[PDB]
Amino acid sequence: KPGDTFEVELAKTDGSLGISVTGGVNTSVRHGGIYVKAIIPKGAAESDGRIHKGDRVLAVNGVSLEGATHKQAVETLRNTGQVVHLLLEKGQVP
Repeated sequence: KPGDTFEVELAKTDGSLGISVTGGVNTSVRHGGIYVKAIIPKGAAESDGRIHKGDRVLAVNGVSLEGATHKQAVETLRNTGQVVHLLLEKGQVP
């Protein structure tokens, strides 16, 4: 089955996470959520590997990302501190 959850208790590697996330509700995509587009080589999140491209994000540091737009999640991740507490899910579609 798809759809295994993880809490990602991630610390940055000198100011980098390493995630390119996209999506939202109001834009082109019907699906209504924030998704991983790509994983930035030599990132924190990148090398961790609980996060990987094509996953679905649930929450950022408490904040439920469902209903948030493309900008919001990006700005949210940008405005993260040292230790970053994510929640995400291992795939919708295989």
